[PDB]
Amino acid sequence: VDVLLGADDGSLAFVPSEFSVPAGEKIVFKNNAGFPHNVLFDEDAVPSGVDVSKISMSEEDLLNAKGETFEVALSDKGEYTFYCSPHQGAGMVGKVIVN
Ligand SMILES: [Cu+2]
Repeated sequence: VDVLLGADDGSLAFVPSEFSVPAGEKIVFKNNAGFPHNVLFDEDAVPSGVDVSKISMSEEDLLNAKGETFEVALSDKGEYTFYCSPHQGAGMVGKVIVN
């Protein structure tokens, strides 16, 4: 499934902000507008047994150009919160439900 980083109108949103995916489907975060963005998972809001380090960009690593991607596949079922490091305080956070 593709998730845009930044709305076309410059909003600091993942698009979609919430969605479900079957376990193991590739999620393609696609840099879109209103850079820089990156994608990390919140160690306090993922299913028990998930290691966010394996599924998160390094916080120091930013996507500054349209069409860069960050790709991840989530095998454990449950709710995960992801966020953009530079924009976390501006509400650029999302939820994926893996089913
Ligand atoms: Cu961002």
